[PDB]
Amino acid sequence: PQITLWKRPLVTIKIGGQLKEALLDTGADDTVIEEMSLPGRWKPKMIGGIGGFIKVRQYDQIIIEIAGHKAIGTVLVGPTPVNVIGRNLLTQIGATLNF
Amino acid sequence: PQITLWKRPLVTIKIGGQLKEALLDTGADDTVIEEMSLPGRWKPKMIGGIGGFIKVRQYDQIIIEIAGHKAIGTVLVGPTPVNVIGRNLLTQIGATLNF
Ligand SMILES: CC(C)(C)NC(=O)[C@@H]1C[C@@H]2CCCC[C@@H]2CN1C[C@@H](O)[C@H](Cc1ccccc1)NC(=O)[C@H](CC(N)=O)NC(=O)c1ccc2ccccc2n1
Repeated sequence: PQITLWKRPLVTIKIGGQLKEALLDTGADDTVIEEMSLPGRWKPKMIGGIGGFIKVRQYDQIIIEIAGHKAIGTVLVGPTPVNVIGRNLLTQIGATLNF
Repeated sequence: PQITLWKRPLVTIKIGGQLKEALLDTGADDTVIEEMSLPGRWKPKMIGGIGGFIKVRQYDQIIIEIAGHKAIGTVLVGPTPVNVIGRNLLTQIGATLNF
């Protein structure tokens, strides 16, 4: 598909057995998902952007379906107002920016 | 061009007659540039990112060249750690996300 950028590029994702809306975010190094009770071990991390840093839980090898495309990788869980799909997973679904 | 996402999608921009590096960011509503002297009238604004809200200077109708493509639009100047080109300008240069 082609997604224009007039509106936020939000898509449906499946993670941990749940459907969520998430932002396809070329400016994010990492994938950051709103607080949710994922099972398994995790590592503390701090991630930054405009306004400073937040504390998140780093989960490895998490399966996520993004707009119908399967991916597996690192997902950071913490208090974000928007679920962010970053480049670690955008590459797995073969996403490009075109102009 | 077609830009893949294994690396940050950094391009050269020209703003205020000056060359800078900036990130093409589909997740950003707005464009935020690091502190600089910029010709024009501005007004104070706040904007929020992953780590909270910051104060910025809002400059309207600023000419900016992005990877050789022209845009004229709003630029927010403030203590952003990375120059970010958001959807307000990505739409002007015809950028889309594809997968
Ligand atoms: C630019 C602005 C208009 C303020 N918009 C946003 O910031 C929106 C805010 C939304 C709601 C909060 C949750 C994030 C989303 C997406 N973001 C866009 C979004 O694309 C944002 C843009 C950005 C890039 C780099 C540095 C600063 C800001 N990316 C990020 O916040 C990601 C998050 C992460 N993966 O760790 N940050 C980075 O990838 C990143 C890269 C290099 C850096 C160097 C030093 C310090 C921090 C750095 N952070």
